[PDB]
Amino acid sequence: KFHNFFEMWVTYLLTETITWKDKLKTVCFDKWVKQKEDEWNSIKINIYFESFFFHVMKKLNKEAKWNKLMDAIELLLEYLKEKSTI
Amino acid sequence: QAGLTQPPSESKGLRETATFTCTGNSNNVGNQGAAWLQQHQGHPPKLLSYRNNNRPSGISERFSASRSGNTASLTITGLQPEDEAVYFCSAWDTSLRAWLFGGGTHLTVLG
Amino acid sequence: QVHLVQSGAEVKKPGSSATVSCKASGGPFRGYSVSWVRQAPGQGLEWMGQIITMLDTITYAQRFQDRVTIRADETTSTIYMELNSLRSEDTAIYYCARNGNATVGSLGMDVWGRGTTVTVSS
Repeated sequence: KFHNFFEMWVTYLLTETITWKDKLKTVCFDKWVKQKEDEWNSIKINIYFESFFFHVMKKLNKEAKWNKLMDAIELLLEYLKEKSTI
Repeated sequence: QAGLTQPPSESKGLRETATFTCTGNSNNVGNQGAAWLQQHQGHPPKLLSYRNNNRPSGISERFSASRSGNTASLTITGLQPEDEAVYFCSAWDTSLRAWLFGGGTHLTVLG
Repeated sequence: QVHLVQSGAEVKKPGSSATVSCKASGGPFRGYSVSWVRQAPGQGLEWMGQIITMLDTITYAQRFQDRVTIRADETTSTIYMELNSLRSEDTAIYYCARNGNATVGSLGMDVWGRGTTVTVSS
């Protein structure tokens, strides 16, 4: 199912964003963000992302980091670009 | 033991604060937290505290929860004589991948 | 505002199979993570299993690994139950409840069902 592929990609993207925000306390992040842009444009609100909460805690059981982390995919990718430039 | 151990019952008077305890291990409660549940006689248990100890909608500010590290606590200040309910602590075990419920203290007001 | 309404109680016999179904509404079906809780009369709750309705991921309890099965039906937005080996002391009121509030970002059994009190007897 292609929608299950989309939701698994977004879940993995959110988990990996949490782990990258954890890893960087401040070059591989820049190459990771572009790695999640060729994917996104190959595929091509705030409430849209809350439905992913439970499936993200399945693999990353951290309420604090998920709360700190917070069309909608372009907003998150712009946030990732802004974090990579800094 | 690896579950959530809770005292069987606690009894406090009216207009008094009630102190709770629910101790687990580094996985059940110490890892992220524990949720507290209000169950009356023959009623579905209403939640009072999330794992981060937030107040859900429909619950007043009379309740309050916290965690002293590897032990969850829930405080009820000024017991209301119609607060006869059994209170449960739940906590997602990360080693067994299970919500673990405690025994559940029974609250008897004195009046 | 997610609502959960619980099916009526059913009287079973030992060795039969029970089916508890509660439908959930109030948002997208993708963002539902309801769990099934057993409470035998006289003592406390006992978590049986849960389903996260996004990628069809069910986690069972250790003692209900080979007994209970949980599935979801996205057309009617219902969550099903099944107990293959019903035994005499498996008498309880069964609840379904999501395990968190996604708007707040916290885990907790927030909204609960009415309860399907399956009573096995003879």
